[PDB]
Amino acid sequence: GSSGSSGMVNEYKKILLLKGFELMDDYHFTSIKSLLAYDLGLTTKMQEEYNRIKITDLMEKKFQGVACLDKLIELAKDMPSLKNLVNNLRKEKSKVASGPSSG
Repeated sequence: GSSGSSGMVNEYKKILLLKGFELMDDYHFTSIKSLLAYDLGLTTKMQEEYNRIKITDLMEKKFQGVACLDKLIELAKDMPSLKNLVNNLRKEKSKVASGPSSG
């Protein structure tokens, strides 16, 4: 064999989908998709054609590193409805950093 176990597939991307678009309502799904359309180059047609996972893959490809998370939070900052996405995303980024909590 070559390896016993591996799971290095951009952990930041996982949180971006699981805790980013998966918990996004239409109220923001249309806003984030519109604002991001200017960057990724999406449109009114692609916005409906593309899927949640599709936009996520584009966010990571266009923004590598923690930037993919900050970008999503920066756009969903002033959103009382997206209090969990911002808290989870921000908290998730901190967990990755060196700092064993609970003790």
